[PDB]
Amino acid sequence: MEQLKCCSGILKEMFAKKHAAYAWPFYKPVDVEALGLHDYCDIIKHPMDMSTIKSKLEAREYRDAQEFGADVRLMFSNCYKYNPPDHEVVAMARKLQDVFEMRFAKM
Ligand SMILES: CCS(=O)(=O)Nc1ccc(Oc2ccccc2)c(-c2[nH]c(C)c3c(=O)[nH]ncc23)c1
Repeated sequence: MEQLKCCSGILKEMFAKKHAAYAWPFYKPVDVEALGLHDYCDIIKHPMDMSTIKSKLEAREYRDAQEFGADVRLMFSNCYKYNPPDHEVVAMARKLQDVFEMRFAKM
């Protein structure tokens, strides 16, 4: 679909240098072992990150833009669920979500 090409463009924007200061904690799966977040899998049933989303899009795992969008929002929701609301990573997720929501609304 044309909307799946729009999804590739959303990912290029989210990975761009302009947003790297707040997007970088979302680039790859949360490394629970390196970060000592041994309670993460008890709270987060479905972990999600930008590289996994990119691989799924490349592998045609999304039928349309809504399925793609649901994984991007799952990534943010995981961050909002796991961390206290005042956490630095939550502010970063909000900034990255602003980039996504603005671009997603254009299609
Ligand atoms: C590329 C993924 S990484 O795992 O390789 N690098 C990495 C490194 C540090 C990190 O922590 C922070 C904490 C404060 C500010 C910035 C990042 C995180 C991280 N990322 C998410 C989504 C987190 C979360 O929700 N809670 N705590 C930590 C989370 C991921």
